[PDB]
Amino acid sequence: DRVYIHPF
Amino acid sequence: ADTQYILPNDIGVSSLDSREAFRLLSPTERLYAYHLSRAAWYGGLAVLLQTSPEAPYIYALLSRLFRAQDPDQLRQHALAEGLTEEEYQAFLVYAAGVYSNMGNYKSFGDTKFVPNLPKEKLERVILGSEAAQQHPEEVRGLWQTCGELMFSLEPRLRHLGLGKEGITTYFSGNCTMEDAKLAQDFLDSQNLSAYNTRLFKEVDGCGKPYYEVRLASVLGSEPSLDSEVTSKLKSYEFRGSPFQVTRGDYAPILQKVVEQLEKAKAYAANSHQGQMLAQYIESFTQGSIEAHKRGSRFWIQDKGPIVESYIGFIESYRDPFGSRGEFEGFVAVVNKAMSAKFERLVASAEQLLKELPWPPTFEKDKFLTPDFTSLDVLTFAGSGIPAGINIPNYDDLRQTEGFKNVSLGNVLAVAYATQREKLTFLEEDDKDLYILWKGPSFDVQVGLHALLGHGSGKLFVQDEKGAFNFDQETVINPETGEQIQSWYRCGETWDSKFSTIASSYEECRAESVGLYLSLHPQVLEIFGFEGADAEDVIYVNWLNMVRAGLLALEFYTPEAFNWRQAHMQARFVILRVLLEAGEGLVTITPTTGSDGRPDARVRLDRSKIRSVGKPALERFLRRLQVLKSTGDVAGGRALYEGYATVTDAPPESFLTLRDTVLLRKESRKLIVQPNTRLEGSDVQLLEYEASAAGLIRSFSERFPEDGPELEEILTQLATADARFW
Ligand SMILES: [K+]
Ligand SMILES: [Mg+2]
Repeated sequence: DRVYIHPF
Repeated sequence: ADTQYILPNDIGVSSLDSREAFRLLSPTERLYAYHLSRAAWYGGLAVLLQTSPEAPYIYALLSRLFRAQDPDQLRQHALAEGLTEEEYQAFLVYAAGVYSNMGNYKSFGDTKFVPNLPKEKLERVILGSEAAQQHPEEVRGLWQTCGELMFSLEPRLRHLGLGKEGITTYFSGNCTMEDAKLAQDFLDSQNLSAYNTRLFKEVDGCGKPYYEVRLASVLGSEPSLDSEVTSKLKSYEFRGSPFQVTRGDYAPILQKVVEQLEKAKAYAANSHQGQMLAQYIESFTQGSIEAHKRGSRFWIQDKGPIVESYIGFIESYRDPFGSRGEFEGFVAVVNKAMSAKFERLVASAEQLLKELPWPPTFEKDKFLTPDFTSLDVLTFAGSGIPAGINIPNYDDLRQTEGFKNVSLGNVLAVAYATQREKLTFLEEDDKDLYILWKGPSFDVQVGLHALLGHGSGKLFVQDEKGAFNFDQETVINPETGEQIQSWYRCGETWDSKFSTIASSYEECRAESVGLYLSLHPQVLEIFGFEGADAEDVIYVNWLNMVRAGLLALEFYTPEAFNWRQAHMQARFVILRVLLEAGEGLVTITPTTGSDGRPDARVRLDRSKIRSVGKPALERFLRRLQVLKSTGDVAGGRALYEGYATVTDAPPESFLTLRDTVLLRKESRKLIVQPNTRLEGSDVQLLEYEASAAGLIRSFSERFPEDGPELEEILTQLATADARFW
């Protein structure tokens, strides 16, 4: 499972 | 103002910083990272085949063009052929986009993007290029094959997906959700994982569909020492439909991968790294997920290495059904300094898990003390780079044996800085606070998301004969007060049960844990936030989530009623849950910015976060875990798809707001990654300009040994499956 940052 | 399905010329490009972390590696560690990286970049090309029918051709055409002429050389030809600098820049950005996404569809959003210039103008450049002079047949051939699809924005080609209203290469073009469901039931019944598989449906003379489940492996129909995959290689009968299990998918590519994996094995630090690589080789040669599971099993026991790595068909985000895995692989240097606070979070994680809004009967049996390190990425192949990862995805390993957490430190650093003038949908009184703490806030959020989020929760599983991994007599469901009446049977996984919503559902649960546990002072103290700074981080973290919930509407498709990005759908849901609580906690207000164009504002009452937000989030978080543990997909879909519903209902009017979100949207940055070169004995690190031309150059020097060979391979694999789409 992944973790994201938005906006990027 | 950005245009849909088009990458802007001024798109942000950042080069991954990896000089210091590489300068610390020993010669053997460097050689280890060198071959692992090559294995990653090799297998990363398979993503092209896993994206679109034309993606392999496009990569082959771009690679040919830039091998003969670098961006500066090709500039001189393009500008002499009538292209403006702006039009040429649009082509450079497109090429860089294809490279960084490994396809002509965004990894984050699953939308197609096309070159922002006339097709007839690009044709003159390509046909008149140096690559075209040296090889006229294959250049004209490639342009004839992928030229039309390179620019086409017909509605059915705009988004990834099953059915006639979408594009996918995980399935043949004639496949639907019904086909994917039938396949998954077949796969579950044979205890065959879908991670390294694709599905193809061809019809006979009668019109009766025939299904082929093709596994990814070096080996094909030929016999070999293995029996686990070999015995599976036959025809089947399932509910009246004929299934056939084959292998040999991406065979020449995976061949290149196991070559570099085997070479890297000769530089392994310990037996844990040695055995895990041998098992990965077994997996990629035979097509065995178990072999990859065995490899992952050794990998977890490799606690806190110097060079961390993982590779394979890991994540199932881009599969429209949500069970098949996209190939990826990374090589990174463990930043000992930044990894200090994460191990600190692990040291108190067992007690933190108890603070979660569900009884210990719904939590894992034992705290497994997982590894958690901050990483400096040297190589992250595939379609996109995440902020953090929780792996492996095998839940039978994570609830019994263990798992790993990684925070990509040199990735967080890219979006750490903030430009006030480009902030959107934020109140002016919050902008300064947002800028100052945005960075530190997600650093905490990433830590909780992976460790306290993905690393929490137990799955109720019944084996093939009676015995439950829990005690049904004593365990009671909190929401109803009754005993457990739903669970996971043999062969059933999280992805097989919840399918299309499985990813987003879990991210929502994980993001909610992050918000919920970011209220705990001992958590913030670990990351170094106390007193006034502590509540500031909390307020910003919640302000960011609510803000992101509005931005998420970019990744929703109204005409299809379908969300395209799991994490963003998850944040929109959380936004809805906090809006549902009322009490003046969160409000969304349509406005008119200084731009003169439609705008919007987001307000968050800081004082009502703990009194209104927390109990509402606590209620919602309890429901999530309950339906997840019991595998209640019907209740899960009823709960999640409810909040995930996008409408133009007052006062928010999200469907109308979506138009404002798109109007003021900012494209995600492209990331340039470095290369490693081997001068016989010593390994050097090649770095590149933080630009489109720099990103292009990074791939031109990425495969100096067998570059033209890979173009040929990717072309061959593409043509072989052309009848499917
Ligand atoms: K999934
Ligand atoms: Mg389709």
